[PDB]
Order: sequence, then C-alpha cells, then structure tokens
Amino acid sequence: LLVSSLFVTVLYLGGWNFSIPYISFFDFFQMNKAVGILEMTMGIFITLT
Amino acid sequence: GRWLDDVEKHKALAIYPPHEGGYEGRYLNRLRYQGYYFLDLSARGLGDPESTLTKIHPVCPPSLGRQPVARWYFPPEVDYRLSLLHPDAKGLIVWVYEAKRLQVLSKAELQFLAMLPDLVRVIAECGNWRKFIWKPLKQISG
Amino acid sequence: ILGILPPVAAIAFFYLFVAPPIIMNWMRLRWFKRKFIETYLQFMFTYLFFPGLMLWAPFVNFRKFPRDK
Amino acid sequence: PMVTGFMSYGQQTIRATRYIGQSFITTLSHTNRLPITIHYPYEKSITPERFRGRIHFEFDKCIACEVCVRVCPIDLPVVDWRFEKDIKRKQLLNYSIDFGVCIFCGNCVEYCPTSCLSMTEEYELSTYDRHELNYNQIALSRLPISIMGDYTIQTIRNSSESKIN
Amino acid sequence: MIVNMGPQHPSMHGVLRLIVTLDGEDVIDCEPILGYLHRGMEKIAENRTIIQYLPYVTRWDYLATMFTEAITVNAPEFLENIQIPQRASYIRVIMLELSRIASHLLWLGPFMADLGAQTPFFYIFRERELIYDLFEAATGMRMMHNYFRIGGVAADLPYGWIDKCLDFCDYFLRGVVEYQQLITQNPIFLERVEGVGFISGEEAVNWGLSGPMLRASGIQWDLRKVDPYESYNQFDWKVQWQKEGDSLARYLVRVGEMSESIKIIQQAIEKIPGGPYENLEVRRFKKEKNSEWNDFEYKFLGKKPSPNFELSRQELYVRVEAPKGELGIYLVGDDSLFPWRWKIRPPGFINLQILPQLVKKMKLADIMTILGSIDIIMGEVDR
Amino acid sequence: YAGPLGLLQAIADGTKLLFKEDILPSRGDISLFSIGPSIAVISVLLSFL
Amino acid sequence: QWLSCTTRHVRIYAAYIDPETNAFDQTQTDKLTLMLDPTEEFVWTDETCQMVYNEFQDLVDHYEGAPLSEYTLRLIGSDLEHYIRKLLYDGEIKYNMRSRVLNFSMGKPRVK
Amino acid sequence: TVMNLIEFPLLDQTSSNSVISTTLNDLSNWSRLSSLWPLLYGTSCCFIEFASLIGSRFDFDRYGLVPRSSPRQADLILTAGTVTMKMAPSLVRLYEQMPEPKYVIAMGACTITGGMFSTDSYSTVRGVDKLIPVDVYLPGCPPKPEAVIDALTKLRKKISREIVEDRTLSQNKKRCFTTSHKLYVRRSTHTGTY
Repeated sequence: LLVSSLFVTVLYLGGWNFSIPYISFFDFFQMNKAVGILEMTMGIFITLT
Repeated sequence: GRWLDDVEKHKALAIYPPHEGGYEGRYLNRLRYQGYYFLDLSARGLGDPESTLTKIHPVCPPSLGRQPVARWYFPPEVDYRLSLLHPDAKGLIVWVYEAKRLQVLSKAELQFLAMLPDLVRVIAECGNWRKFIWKPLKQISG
Repeated sequence: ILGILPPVAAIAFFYLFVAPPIIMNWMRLRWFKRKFIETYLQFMFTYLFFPGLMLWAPFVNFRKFPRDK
Repeated sequence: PMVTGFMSYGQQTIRATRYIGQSFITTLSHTNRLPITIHYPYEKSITPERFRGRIHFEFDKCIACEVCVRVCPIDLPVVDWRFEKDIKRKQLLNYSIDFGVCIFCGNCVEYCPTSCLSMTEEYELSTYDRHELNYNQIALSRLPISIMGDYTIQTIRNSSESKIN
Repeated sequence: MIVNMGPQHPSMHGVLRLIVTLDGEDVIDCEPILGYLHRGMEKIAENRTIIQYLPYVTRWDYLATMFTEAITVNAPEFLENIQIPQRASYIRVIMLELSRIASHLLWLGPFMADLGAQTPFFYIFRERELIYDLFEAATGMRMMHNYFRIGGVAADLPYGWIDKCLDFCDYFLRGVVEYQQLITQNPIFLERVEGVGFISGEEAVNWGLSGPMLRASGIQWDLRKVDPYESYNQFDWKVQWQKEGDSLARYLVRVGEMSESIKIIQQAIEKIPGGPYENLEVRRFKKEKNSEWNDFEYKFLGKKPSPNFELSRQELYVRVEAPKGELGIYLVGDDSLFPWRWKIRPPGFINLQILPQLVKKMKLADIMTILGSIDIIMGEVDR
Repeated sequence: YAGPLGLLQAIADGTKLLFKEDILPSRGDISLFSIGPSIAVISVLLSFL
Repeated sequence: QWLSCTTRHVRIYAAYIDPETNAFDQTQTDKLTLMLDPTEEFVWTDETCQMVYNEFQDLVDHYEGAPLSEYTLRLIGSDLEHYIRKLLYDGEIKYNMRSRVLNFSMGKPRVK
Repeated sequence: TVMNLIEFPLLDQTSSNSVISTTLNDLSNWSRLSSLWPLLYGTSCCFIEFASLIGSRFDFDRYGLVPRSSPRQADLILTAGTVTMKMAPSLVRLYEQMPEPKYVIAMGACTITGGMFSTDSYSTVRGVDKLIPVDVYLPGCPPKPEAVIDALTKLRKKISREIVEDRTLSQNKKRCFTTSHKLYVRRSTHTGTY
C-alpha cells in the first residue's frame, strides 16, 4: 500500500515540489542562509502528505 | 520493593488502583520471592468471614433443583494452606478483591480480617484514582 | 563556536517539548465533531515534532523515581 | 459492432462515476460526521425502572411460602423445613441462591407475599470457580453500585429516555 | 475433491457445516449438516407447568425475539377462551409489529454484511439501539422476556413507551430510503445479487416455503390477514410482495414491508382503546368508580394467573406467520394440565429443505450470496 | 486505552505477534514454510531503494 | 475418519497417534491410541495409572463387540469419567497443583 | 479428616531474577494482554449481544479487539450460546489448534452450568469446563453486555501476573499409551451427495 501511494504521487504529482515550482522557492528572496534542514524536512513534508 | 515498604511492616492495607488493573500485576509479581504466596478470594459471597478463615464452615454447594439438605461441610483455607506451605515462608499474601444468613463484610469484618495478619497478609481491593495508590484500610475501617 | 549552543539547543528542545503534551489535548478536545479536513491538521504534525511526540506517547514513564537523598 | 461500443464505453464509465462520486460525497458527511458513539466503560447506559439483575433474599419477608422452586425454570433452590412446634410452620434453615443456575426468571417476585423477591442490577462476578455462589440473607444488599451515587459517572439518557429531538 | 465450508461457519447465523465438492473453483454438490444445537424443548415441554415454561420460548428464539410467544400464548389463552380484551390485543399488536422490525433489522443489517455492503453493519445496530431501551422498559431485561402471561400480558407497557415512539417512529421512516438509494447505487451492489438462486412460485408452494421469500413471486401468501388473531384486523395495511422470488426479490420484499410496521403502530397508538399508556393512566383517576375502563375492555388481566388449570381434549393448530416464516405448535389436546405431546414447526426447518437444491452448478461466492439472502437462522431449526 | 491513544498499540500488536508460538504444521515444513514469507517481504522491502 | 470422543481428560483417539506427531493425524487409524489429560488436571505417578492401564483391556476386550462407532466411544468414556472419580474419592489421586486456573470440575475438597 | 486434599508444593519456590531480564517479559506480557484478539464463535441463547459489542452501544474494539475468524491466529474465544453434546467434538479442536497464550474464558450462565437446559435432555452439556479448561465463567442468559467487558478487565490482570520463569508451564509431555483394538470398522456415514 505504501509503495503504491508513494509511487503514484512521485509520478503523477510533484514529488517534493511545492504548489509553486521547486526552483522558484529560492529565487524570489534573492538569498538563502540555512535552507538545508528546512528543505530536507519540507521534502519529507510536501511529499508524504 | 516499594510494596515491601508497606506490606511487611503494616500487614494491613488496601490497593486503590485505576479501574483497569493494567498497572498492578507487576507489584504482585515481586511478592513471590520472599515467602508470600497468592490467595485471591473475591470476598463477595461468604457469610461471617471468621468461620471462613478459621472454622470448618459448611459451604452449601450450588443446588441441582432437588435434594433437600445437602452441604458438603467445606473446610477453612488458612491452617490447611499453612500445612501445604513450607516451613520457609514469611506470610500468606491474600487479596480481598470484593472489599467494595449472610453477613455484610463491612469495615468491622475487615478489622476482624486485619487480626489474622497479626494474630495472613491481607490486602483489600477497591478501584480509585488513575495513580496506583495504597492506604491502610484499618484507619478507613470505622 | 562559543555561542552556537543556545540557538541549536533551544529550537531543538522546543522541537520535541511543547507539541507532545498538547497534541493529546487538541485531539481529546475534539474527536467526533471535527470538520472534513480538521483531522488533517494535528495528524500531520504527529510526525514533524516526532523527536519528542513519542517521548510523550504512551512511552510516558512511571518509574519509581528514587526520592531526594 | 464497435461504434456502439465506442459510444457506450463512455456511458459505462460515466454511470460508474455518477454512482461512485455521489456515494463518496454523500459518505463525506459520514466519515467526518458529528455523532459521538459510546464513550469509555466509565459511561454506562441509563437504566429505567423495569429490569432484572441480582435477586435478593430475606428472613422477614419469605414467610416460607416456599414457592421458590415453583417459579424458577428448573425448580432451582432447595426446600427445607425441619420439625418446628411453634404453631404449624416449620422454619427456614437451608437455602442457597445460585445465579449460575438461575436464568433470571425469579417470577415469584410477582406472587410473593410481602415484597421478598426483588431486583437489583450489578454484575462483577469474578467467578474463579462455580461452587462460590452461596447468596444468603443480607450481604446480597451490599448497597450496590448506585450509578447516581458514584463520583465518576455522568450518564446522559439514551434515545428512548432523553427528550424528543 | 470435497471440503467442508466450516463448522466455525464464517457467516451470520452461527454454526452450519457445509460439505461440498470442489473442482478447483466451482462446486458440484453441497450438503448441510444440522442438529448441532438441540435445545430439546420437545422433551421438557411435557415435564413443566405454563408459567415456569413461559421464559423458555425466547431462548431458542433470540433473532425473532417475539414470534415465539404468539402461539405460546395462543394455546393457554386463545384455546380455552379466557377473553383477551381488544385493548390488550392492540398492545400485543404493537408488540408484533415492532417484532417485524426486530426481524427486518437483524436480517438486512447482516444481509448487508453478506451481500457486500461493508460499512452499514454498525449503522443498523445504531438504528436498533432504541428497540433495546423499548424491550427493556416494557417487560424484561433485554429481550423483553416474560411479556406474555396467560390471562393477558405481564403488565401494561409503561407510559414512556407507547406515546414515545415518535423519535424512531419518524426517524426510521426517512431512514428507509437511504438503503433504497444505496442499493441501486454502485451496481456492483446489484450485479452480484441479481440473477442468482432464482425460484418460481409453483415450486415455492410445492416445496412448502413461506414468508416474504415466497411472497416475492406474486404469491402474496401473507398470513397477516387469514386469522382473527386477537381481533387485530381493525387496522389497515398494505401487502408486501414481489414477482421474482430470487435474492434481489428477497431484498425488495424485505425492504418494502417494514414501512407498514410504523404505519400499524400509528394506527394503534391513537386507535388503542387506552391509546397511549399515560392517557389511560391519567384517565383511570377521574373515573375510578366504574366505566368502560377496567371492564372487559381496558384490563390487562381477566382472571387470576397461577400454574393451576385443567384442559380438555382440544388439539388446535395456528399457522402464525413471522417475516422470517411460518410457525406452528400442534399439541394433542390432553385432559391433564400439562399435555401429552408437544410439537413445533419452525421456518428454518421448512426453509433449508430447498437449500441443497438452491446452489446448483454455482461457485462458492454464489453460495455465499444465496445463503446470506435466504434469511435463515439456527436456533429455530433445531429446537 | 493503549496509553493516551493507540500510538503504542501498533508496536504492542507487533510484540504480541512476535512470540505467539509459531506452529509449523505437519504437511509441508521448513523446506518451503519459512521460505514463503521471505520472498514476500523482500519483494516490497527492496523496492524502497 | 478420526471421529473420536475428545472430551476433557477423555480422548479415546480412534487413530494411531503415539509419536510426538502422528505425521497424518491418523496414521491410517489402525491402533486406537489414547492420551491422558494433556492439561495436567491430574498429576500422574505410574503406579496410579497402572490400574487404569490394566482395566483398559477390561474395557476394550471384555465388553466390546460393536463396530467402530462413537457409541462404543461413549461406552468407554462413561466408565472412564468415573474410574478417576473413584480413584479420587478414596484419596489415591489429587488435582493439578500448578500455576494454571486450578478449576474444580468436581468442586472443592470435602471433610469426608 | 479432609477429603480430596490438595497436592503439596514440591518446589520451595525460592529464586531471584534480575530486573533487566524480568521487565522484558513483564512488558511482553503487558502487550500480550493489551493486544488480545477475539475468535469468532456463537451458537445459541447466550450469544447475540456479542454483535452489539461492535457498535455504538458497546464497543470492545476500542481496546484493539481484532475479531479473527480463524483458530490458528487468534487467542481469545468466547463460548457464547448454550453448547450441546454435538458441535463440541469439533469445538475443542479450536482450543487445540491455536498458540499457547490462549487463556480462554467462558460466557453465558448456560455454559458454566447449562441453566435453562438442566431438567432432562440428552443434548446439553453440563458446563464447558468439563470440555475445555477456561479461566473466567460469565453469568447471564443473555449475558449482561457490560459484565463481559468487566470480566475481560479482570482477566487482563492474570497475564500481568506472569514472570519469565512462567514461560515454561505451557510445555507438554506425552502419556502416549500402546493399546490396540480388535473390532470392526464402519464406513463413512456423512455421505455428501443429493
């Protein structure tokens, strides 16, 4: 069940992409400082949901 | 031995656990390694408890619809269980689970069951607050 | 390197301290009168602060706690 | 042919969807409904004034009508009178009620002389053996659970005992 | 080549051993093994009085829970003509038409859990919860045991009972159509149940069947008309039937009948001579002296109840129909208080006679659907 | 009743199933019995790569 | 097949099982073995069970002329359920005495 | 002058175990009792209310009571409904064919004695413990739908009353006796054909 859900969302939906494109989450602020753990936990977040 | 803090000295106490029992069995587990051996009773049903802990009391068996007087004259459960107990045994750990011509097992009857510890290590049972507590029932008795 | 401990310590402790004892209150406060997507709110958080949510899950200890000397 | 199939393959799927999505959005208000079912075991149901639980025994209300056997479904208890010479009615010595062999008939409750056979309602029968069920005179009272007399109970009335709507 | 479908019997109605051949996936011949629940009432029924025998009926009868006491009171009261008032008769009619519901639920719910309706299992129990309070507050513990004495009934049902139908009394009415819109929805519901275990009317009457399962072939052999049972027929009603007789026809005929239950109940509560019980309660205090109240009408008991009554030779039969099926208690009219011979005629024993002839050249799933739709229970069968 | 909620209930069922005295029926044995669920579990475990 | 009266402490097995496992649950049903109370309701010393083993021939050879039906199995179990009752009513055998529920099918002890 | 005295405790029951090796099995049995699963069985006059234990009147599934319809899997079976002579020779097979941590109980006063089937009839069995060793006997015909949960709570403590050495009292021996027959065989009677 889990692998099927994960595969259908990683295929037909944005895997760890937000509702706004994944690269766009960095450009609109002109600078990043500590986006590492933020993006890690947010990839576990926006995907598992 | 947190139970040992209030059993060997007092020999009279009541268990006030949450009403599920899922936290009290660990306590009973520890008291098999001193000389204490289990006797669960569920006190509800018997008459004057003296003749249930000292005397040969006729326990009328569940009748079969017929057969006027037929009572097998059952024995008590203290001296015989001592006879089966080894000479290496500290006390008879007993649980009055239902402490909450019959005789109401009132607090006077518990005082009279608090003397056999002194003159069986009995503990009354009654559910209470979520935290497993214990309290000397003799002061609650009367 | 000296004053680095307070920042990474306070946020990492808050990451596992306040949410565990309050998720059980937000779920016990409403369980049968919720909305169509309300159960989605605290359930997801059930993972995020998980560093401490399991530390206040039924794992909550009832040791005998040797008293003050 | 196929043109009929090329026309009906969308019809089958549209019927499937019109049923599936309809049932889905209908049970939507069920998966996140606002009913509250039975609570924990500390929230027992309300009991109105006609039921049967643990019958009661007496020594000043069973005048020795002795109908004890002529009521229970298997003539359950004993009958015992033992050569009295007060007037003509021999005494009440031997008796044992045993709910393990009484099936809650106890119909003498309706035909007993002075309110002797009655009703109660508890059930903590921690039976570790069948032969421990000798229910004599007074400890049957025991002042039972008394649902309203407990300090951890707030029982709301059920459907047929609460108000309308 | 042959395996048993399990005495553990992963089905609704208890324990049924089904030994059946198996060609990989399809079956060729199945056989039932019955007799595992012998209540042996035919023996005790001679060595007993009436009142000590009264609670015995709702023991092998806990699904119907009331269709056993009708005939069990016909023999003591309806035979020797201990005149039952029409008001107490209407009370018994309320009882019987609520037991119709007590059967409709305890079939359809489990029938929903057999056909494929996975969720509504707990739903129908939540609906039924109110009948529990009713049966409890009326006469007995949970199954309302001992609601039929000999000279009438136990005691007139309390005041918070009769006039207080209204809650479920209009709740279930709007609730019925839920099942009717759900069954026609998701034809996977319907596809598996349609066109299985079909039976005709000529064989339905040739095999001795009864109940809505038979009425579903345009037979309309509904025995709620043919008997002046307690002079009930003052009320109006609507015959429920279908014209196929198969499993889907069974569902239709057993969903179209419960709508008449609350109809008869509404007829009664306002048509009972006493009406509601609080009405008769507040009326017997202004005319305590003498009136139609407490007379041949408005009386729960006619004469004294007691285990002492003699009988003459009178061996009468009644084919009292329950929504599961017919029932009869024939008995040699004997001169002694308790009679010589007892006999019962349950629907379950007159239903499975076609069972091995129903599942023919079908599969295990087809057998499951037919056995879930046939509306069969043990308890009644063995006696 | 498994604590506040069933957060410990799942691993409780796991630990209960852990002991449960595996029976190993007579007809058919370790030759294929223990070999059965191993393929099942590996087929989905290796997919996590 | 193996249709035996497997009542508590009375299991007259109509099939050969006296291995750790019968390997077919019947071993073609050619021996009619029996095992005595696996629940340890009674503790057994050989001498006490020797009378039961001796009277087994009295029950299988002295009074058997009917085919392999459970009728004979009840014919055996009836006296089997009372030989133990006699052996206990004269105090030669006693109950489980272990850490089980310690149930009393014949009730608690008496004072004769 | 006691009749049928109880055997003597052979062991002195004198030992002491380490906490790091005892709390393991302690919590193990805690889980074993707090994760029990029912086994489906129900026949007659003391069964029907079991179904209501799954709904909005009584809900024992709130404690993780997963109803399993298979002997080899589950561990808790309720002998609900009055049992007769038959359906018993296959009932005990269930108890024989499940893992050892069963701790079975009873349900229905007509199963501890056979209450309303105890005047004269050659079908009903007098109690269940004369067929299977169980722990708790439940009254009521019908059994009180709340008393069953209370008795489950009662039995919930016996498992918690177990230690690491207690995991040896389920090992068996074999009083397998070597005695033959001399009689005539009977062909199968339950011929499955119509």
